[PDB]
Amino acid sequence: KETAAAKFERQHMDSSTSAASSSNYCNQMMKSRNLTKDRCKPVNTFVHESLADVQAVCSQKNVACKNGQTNCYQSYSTMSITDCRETGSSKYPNCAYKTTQANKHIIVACEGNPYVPVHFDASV
Repeated sequence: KETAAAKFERQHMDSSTSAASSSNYCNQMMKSRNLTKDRCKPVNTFVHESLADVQAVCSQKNVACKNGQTNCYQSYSTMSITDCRETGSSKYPNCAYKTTQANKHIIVACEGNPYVPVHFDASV
C-alpha cells in the first residue's frame, strides 16, 4: 500500500507550479490528487517548492506537532503554498474549495530512513 512518504507527496507537493494560477486551482488539484474520491477532504495545503527543499525541512527546526508528537519540524524559510478548504456549497461528489495563495513557513512530521515528510501539520 502507499507509503506515508508517498501519500505526503501526492497530497501536499506541487513542484510543477510556482503558485495557484486561478480560483479553480484547488478544485482541480483536490480532484486530480484523488483527495475527493471517497469524501471531500475538508482542508489541504499544497507546497510549490522542489521536493528536496521540502524533504530538507526534516533537518530544520524541531517543534512538537499539533497532536503533541515530537517528530515535527518547521522550515527555516517561507515557502509558496496554496491553502485549500471547502466552500459552503461543497457537497460530495461535487467537492468545492476556496483557493488561497500564501507565503508561509511549513511544519511537517518526518519518519523513516531516509527521514522524510509523512504529514503536513500546519502553515505558519
